[PDB]
Amino acid sequence: GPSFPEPKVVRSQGGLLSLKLSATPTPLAIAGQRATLLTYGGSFPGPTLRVRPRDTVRLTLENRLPEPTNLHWHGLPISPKVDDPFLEIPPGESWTYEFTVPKELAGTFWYHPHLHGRVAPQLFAGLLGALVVESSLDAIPELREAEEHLLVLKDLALQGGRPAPHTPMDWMNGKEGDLVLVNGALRPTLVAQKATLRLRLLNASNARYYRLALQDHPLYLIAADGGFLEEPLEVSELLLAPGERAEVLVRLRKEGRFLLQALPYDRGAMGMMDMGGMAHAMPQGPSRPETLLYLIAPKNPKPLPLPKALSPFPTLPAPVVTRRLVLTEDMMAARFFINGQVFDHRRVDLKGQAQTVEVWEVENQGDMDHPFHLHVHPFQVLSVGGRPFPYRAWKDVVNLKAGEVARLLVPLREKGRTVFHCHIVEHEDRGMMGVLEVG
Amino acid sequence: GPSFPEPKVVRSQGGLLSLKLSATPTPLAIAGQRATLLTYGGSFPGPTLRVRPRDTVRLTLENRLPEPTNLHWHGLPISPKVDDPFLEIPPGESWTYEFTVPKELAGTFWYHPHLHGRVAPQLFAGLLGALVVESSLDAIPELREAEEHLLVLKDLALQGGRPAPHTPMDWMNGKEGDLVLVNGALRPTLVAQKATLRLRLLNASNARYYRLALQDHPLYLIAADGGFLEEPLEVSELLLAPGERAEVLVRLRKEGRFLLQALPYDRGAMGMMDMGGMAHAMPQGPSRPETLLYLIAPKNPKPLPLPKALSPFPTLPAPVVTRRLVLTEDMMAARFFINGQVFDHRRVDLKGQAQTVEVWEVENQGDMDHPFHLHVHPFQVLSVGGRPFPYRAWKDVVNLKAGEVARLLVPLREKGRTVFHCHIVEHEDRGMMGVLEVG
Ligand SMILES: [Cu+2]
Ligand SMILES: [Cu+2]
Ligand SMILES: [Cu+2]
Ligand SMILES: [Cu+2]
Ligand SMILES: [Cu+2]
Ligand SMILES: [Cu+2]
Ligand code: NA
Ligand code: NA
Repeated sequence: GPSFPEPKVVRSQGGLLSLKLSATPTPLAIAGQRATLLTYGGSFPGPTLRVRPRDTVRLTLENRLPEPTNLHWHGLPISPKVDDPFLEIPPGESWTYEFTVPKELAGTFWYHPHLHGRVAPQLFAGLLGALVVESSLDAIPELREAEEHLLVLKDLALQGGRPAPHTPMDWMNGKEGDLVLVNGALRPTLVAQKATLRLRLLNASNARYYRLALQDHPLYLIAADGGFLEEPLEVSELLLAPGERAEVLVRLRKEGRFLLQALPYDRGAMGMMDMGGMAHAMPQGPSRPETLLYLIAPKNPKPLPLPKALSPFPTLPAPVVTRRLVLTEDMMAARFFINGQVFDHRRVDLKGQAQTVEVWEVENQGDMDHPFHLHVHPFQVLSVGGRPFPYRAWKDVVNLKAGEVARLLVPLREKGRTVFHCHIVEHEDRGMMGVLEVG
Repeated sequence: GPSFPEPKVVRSQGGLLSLKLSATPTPLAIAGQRATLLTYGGSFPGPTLRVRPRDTVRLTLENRLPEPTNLHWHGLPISPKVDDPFLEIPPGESWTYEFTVPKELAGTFWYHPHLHGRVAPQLFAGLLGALVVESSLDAIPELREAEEHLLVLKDLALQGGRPAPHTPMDWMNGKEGDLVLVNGALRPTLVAQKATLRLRLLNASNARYYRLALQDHPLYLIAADGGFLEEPLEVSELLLAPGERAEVLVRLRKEGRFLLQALPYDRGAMGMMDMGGMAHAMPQGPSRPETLLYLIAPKNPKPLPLPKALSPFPTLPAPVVTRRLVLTEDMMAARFFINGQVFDHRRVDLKGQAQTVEVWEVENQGDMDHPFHLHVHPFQVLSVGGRPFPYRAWKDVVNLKAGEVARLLVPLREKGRTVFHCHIVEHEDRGMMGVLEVG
């Protein structure tokens, strides 16, 4: 096949993407070994769905797992009656998700399970795939002529030819695996044919962070989780927390081989030590550096000019309420809280008004990084840790280091009951989730 | 003094730059040796004059040379009754140049002799200096916060402690020297204090070309000879022909030492060979690579963002005439022609109308590069060699390789008699010059 593996793409046809997926245990070859994973569509990652605004998506999910499951359409501003975090599809049963892609939307999204208490083992075992919303902006020459690739960043650990089970420490930290894969492949080679690459990046890991840096090159950020920036932003590295997405342009500077690496990053994961008295929790410290892929540049590369502008960010109405959400941890219990409470699906925590704008101040009073995710209602990050964000774009996950406050502008869109939660999915399963009702 | 030598600056005071310079043989230390050069203001290069639009310049030139001389205000769109190419200042005499700096003007200009038949030895001996027109655009943060430096690129050859005399081959080729200097210094070190540098570049050499490249870095072109571009243009290298100027931003990428080099370039200079029968002219081939300066980057450099826009280029009226000027050579005679004729100060070659726009097609039917210069009337280069120019900016010198046609939009500004000529100044002295009269 092609030097660079990417998930098979399913495209809408005549404005309709009608597809039946099965969630199923699937024997496959992965990273040179045979394993049985849980997959959508028989592959890991699942198929990439590629749609345009105003397309109809009709996705029938058949549950062939031994436990109930459902789908979260991560990042899509659609109705929580479709993107329903409380729905359960029993083993052997099917459910059809049907929605229209919003008109004012573009970027890289993804789908994965969201059945409270079961997300972390299901996602870790292989249940996820990407969804791309194509834009009329992709026809501008500076993007159309770039070489486009999707990079699904997801790690894995195998034991006896199956995903390794969760340990107690995994529930506290979030589980990371030793196989650090791109599109399910171990350190693939990307032999570039053009001098400008457009890379869609997805962190679909349970808990692993990717401090991305390409040897000898900057990255040009052009989209965040849920939409384009207003203009490209040059960065020397890009941190992608669990659930985040980004699109970058890479402008290859000379012939040669360049490593794309996940540089060392300390997210506050903890271990246990005994040195006499004891035993106490001790920081694991920074992650070991990983090579994600080998990028081979073409001969005499002459990159395109960057686009001057991308998409103007909407002017938002003045906000009508300020919320404060405080994240805390009980690490030894592996319990995680928002404003002192664990998730209860019967309890509404916040009540807001559709088509108003809110300011959410999310404060991490824990010691671990927590990537905060809100369903249904994309937000504008104003500042994190007191530092203003250097761009305007729609996001739906924001990473908070220990002690940091994020200030978020949140336009409330579709009415209904939805959730917000940590996207270290073990922490969500262990209670770090709350309920928003929009009326 | 400072690690990086630059000419002393004279600034206008209260809207007036009133200065008396003397053109004088001057003993000095240069490149570690003692030599007697011909200088303005006792220095090599002469002092940098720094003015703003609408300033008055009152420059009294005292001629203390043993031959007549004058000044050309290279690149300034002022009256040819001030910038007078036919004026002669006899030895011992003085002349006052007085003019107002045009309102719509910015960039790096320069001054040097323009007495036909004597330019090449006078310029080679050290008579030149820079003139900077400051702009309100220099207050935008992306320029104001850059570290600014002027680089006067000029080579020299010394013999018996004086500039080496011209040989017959020098009159044919244009004279180049073995001492390849920046601001009169041999391979200086620039220890950058900021991560973004703004470098004003001036080729004040008689004939040497500078194929500029900074190790490991692109250059961001922001101004041509006579004004800003509309937006920065990224280039991997920049060819600066005799008389050309440019301004570039340099965005230092990492700590370290980076060479600024004049890479090998073949301008078509000729030598003589005898291999049996013979003797015939033979190409000299490309220049040897030269190191111009050592650039030391600061610790943890974080360059500013580039400016998004610089100056919009004026919309010009539709042209009313097309001219064709053909350059040819008689190399063994060291004679050079425009449309088959050598310069005659009594003969008007072109007659144009003030405030109209002309298209000039300048065609190099020789084998050497010829950098074509027009006094008084800056032009827009549309294309050279059939390739469209990638930016809009005012220029006053355009380099033509063998066979190439340059297409130039030339708005005629001040009335009066002026000249156009090759800026390999030996070729001008040997006849490659003509007369334009604007009425
Ligand atoms: Cu998600
Ligand atoms: Cu968390
Ligand atoms: Cu969720
Ligand atoms: Cu000149
Ligand atoms: Cu010439
Ligand atoms: Cu001239
Ligand atoms: Na299947
Ligand atoms: Na003097």
